[PDB]
Amino acid sequence: CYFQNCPRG
Amino acid sequence: TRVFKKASPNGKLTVYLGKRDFVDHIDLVDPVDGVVLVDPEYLKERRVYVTLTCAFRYGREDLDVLGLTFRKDLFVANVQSFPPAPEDKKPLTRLQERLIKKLGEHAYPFTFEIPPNLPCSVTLQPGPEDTGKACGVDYEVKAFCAENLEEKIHKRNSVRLVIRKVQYAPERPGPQPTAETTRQFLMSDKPLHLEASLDKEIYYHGEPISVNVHVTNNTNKTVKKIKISVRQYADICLFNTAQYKCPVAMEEADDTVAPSSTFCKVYTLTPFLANNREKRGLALDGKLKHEDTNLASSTLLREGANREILGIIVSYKVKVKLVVSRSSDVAVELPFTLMHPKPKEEPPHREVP
Amino acid sequence: GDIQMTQSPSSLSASVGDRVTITCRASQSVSSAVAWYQQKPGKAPKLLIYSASSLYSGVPSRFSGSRSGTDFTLTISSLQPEDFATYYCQQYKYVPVTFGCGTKVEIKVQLVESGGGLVQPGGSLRLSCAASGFNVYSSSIHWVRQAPGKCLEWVASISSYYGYTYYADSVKGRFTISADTSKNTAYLQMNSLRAEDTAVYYCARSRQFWYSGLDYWGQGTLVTVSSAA
Amino acid sequence: RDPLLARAELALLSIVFVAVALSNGLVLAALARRGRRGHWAPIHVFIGHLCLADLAVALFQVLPQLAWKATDRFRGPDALCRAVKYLQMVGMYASSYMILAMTLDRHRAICRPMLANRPVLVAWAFSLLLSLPQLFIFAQRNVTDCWACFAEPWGRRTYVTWIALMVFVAPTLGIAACQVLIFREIHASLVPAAVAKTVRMTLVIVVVYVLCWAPFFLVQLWAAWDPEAPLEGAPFVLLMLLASLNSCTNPWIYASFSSSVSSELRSLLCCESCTTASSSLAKD
Repeated sequence: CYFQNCPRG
Repeated sequence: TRVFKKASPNGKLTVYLGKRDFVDHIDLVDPVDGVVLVDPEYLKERRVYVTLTCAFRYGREDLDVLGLTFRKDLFVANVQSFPPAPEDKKPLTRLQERLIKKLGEHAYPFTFEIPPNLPCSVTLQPGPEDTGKACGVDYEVKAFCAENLEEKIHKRNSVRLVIRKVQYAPERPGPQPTAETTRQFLMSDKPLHLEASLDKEIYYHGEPISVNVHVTNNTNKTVKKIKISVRQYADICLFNTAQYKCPVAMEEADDTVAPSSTFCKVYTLTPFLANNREKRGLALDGKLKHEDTNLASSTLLREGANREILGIIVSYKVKVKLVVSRSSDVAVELPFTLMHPKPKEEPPHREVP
Repeated sequence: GDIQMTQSPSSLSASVGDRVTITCRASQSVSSAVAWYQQKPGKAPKLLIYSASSLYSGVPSRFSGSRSGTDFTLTISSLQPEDFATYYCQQYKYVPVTFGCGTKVEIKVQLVESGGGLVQPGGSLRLSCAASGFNVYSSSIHWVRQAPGKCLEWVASISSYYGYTYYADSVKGRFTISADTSKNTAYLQMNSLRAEDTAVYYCARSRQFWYSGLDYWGQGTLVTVSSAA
Repeated sequence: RDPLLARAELALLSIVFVAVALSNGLVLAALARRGRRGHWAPIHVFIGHLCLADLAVALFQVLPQLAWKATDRFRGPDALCRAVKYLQMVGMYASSYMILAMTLDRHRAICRPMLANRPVLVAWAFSLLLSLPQLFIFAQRNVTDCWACFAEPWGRRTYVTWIALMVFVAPTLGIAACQVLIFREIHASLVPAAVAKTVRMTLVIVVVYVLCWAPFFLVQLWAAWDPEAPLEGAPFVLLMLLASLNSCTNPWIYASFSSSVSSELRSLLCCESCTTASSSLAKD
């Protein structure tokens, strides 16, 4: 998530 | 005169020496002669050896922790002590026979001919946390009663005495040292010339060093700041060349050399350990155990050797740096010999009882 | 206890061109770091011997000294009129170093000092020694005091190159010593003066590279700490 | 948006945060008390820098995604995107580089004689310098801060690979070369031991580094380099926030090898000679 598209919570 | 002794823990052996330090005239070396008082009554090993070593300590930490001695044996030599080797016949010195008549047959002499071109007795500035034996370069004589050399040295049956050897300033001055540079910039045609001169090739520890410096600036820019640094090139040769660098004295001059101007000034710098205690590991002269010695003396080597000696080489220089208004920095250099005055006596270091 | 020296031949007179013998007895083992000082009456001390075997430069060879254990022998083959003065023996291997009460023989370089005088007890007062002709970093600087009817005692010492300070036991933390390297001068402040501080103070210049007997002295300045004004 | 997954991930993040916090805090406290009560050993200059950098990692990283994964959205300005992403990636990069620097310093100091704070500056500066491309990498929002952010069509397929290269290949192979140069440990000829400790610390540090950093970047590549990332379910969600495993251990990894700080922390569980003499003689 830090430098990538994190899944949306 | 007087003579020093050291008594071994077992009391069976004792060592008698005349003078702690030895003058290294480089061309010749003081023969290191001493005697050992021996007690055959309590002796049982039926043989005694005395050996002299020159050793440089392994640097501070070993396997990410400090302590212990992986010092490299720069040079070790041995000699039989008792019974004396009949094959070994050599002319005893006057001090040797004086000690022999004073003590008797239980005193047995020994002589060591230290070869030239060996590192001077130099020490490294310990850290405040350094609780072991001091790291650096030193000689050590030692005695022990054992049948042969192989046997493990048994601390209940041996004795040691650390020693140092010193060099001294030639009484004949060399040529008056000079240096000059001519720095030119792409911005101007006329050059920026700089010259520095020292009065004598030799100075004594604790007396001032006076440099006559002249500058001639014709370039468009202006000289703004002056850095003066009495510095020390120390060469380490444990494995190969290692020219570790630390300056000892500095000063900053906010003087100015204007464009098309001449500057003629005398600068006075005198090193002293006080403002250099913080510079951990700074080279110093030889020490007995931990007594605060003076600064490291200028190592003097015989020109015949190619300066490959596996030891610290100590030479002192003075660096003059000029800074120009905003490559612009300019440096000039002048080396100088740095040893003690003519020796006359021992090193009676002074301390509380 | 601290090391004491004792001067036995205190009294001697009417000696002309004859053997003159002086003994100094050391209360403890002191090896050879012992020296003998010459002070003319009302003048500054002058260096006679150091190490009890090494004649100082500029000294007549007729003076001689020797060491026998902790005893120390001063020998004069032929006494001279100019030698009727005060003589001192002193060890220099352990700080504090002290002089014995001077040996007076009776018959019928720049070191300027300033600051002394009269003062009430319980105060502070200022002295200074400007030194010229030599180099301050090349020597240590020392303060001795002349109390009449009392053995001479070194009281203060400063080591510029080593940057250390040394004081006598009775004066620890009682006086401030210092030295301006630039001005080439030693400064002195007497905090909380008392009666024992009444003496004539003298300036002594060492020679740093290895310590030996003091070579050159200043004429000194009187310091009388008394309620009188 | 999974509620139980959100609760579990919040629990995991808080637990790892407090674990790394306690470990690093106690280690740095021991280091500070040793330095005050003794020497500012450069051996430790770095381990203390590791402590500070890693605690900064915890503080500057765990709290932000804590804020998102708790609030499940964004409620701030736009420049906060830049600030937070900078203060987040900085710790990740700088920790690796300072490990590099300390390895290099020890590598030189295997036999280095006396040499009277620079390489820590080298690592910090190199980190802040490599912190550049994230400026033009992250894109704008399209509600929550900088979602659907991409450097370029090649940003998700070339810049990610460059990140992986710069974060592993130079670091891990560099440190590998670092220890393998000690292979020439046998000096000074034969004796007139340490190899075991050297190899045992080298192996441990390299394996912990590679294993701990493996999962985050592996899922990073399998989700970025591969179009249409294969997994979006529960197994990825927790593992994509577990790269801080070495944070609570790597300072311990170094402290174990240091016999000084190790004995120090073990004590803080509840927190034959002679003399030279002289004589005379007879002249002539």
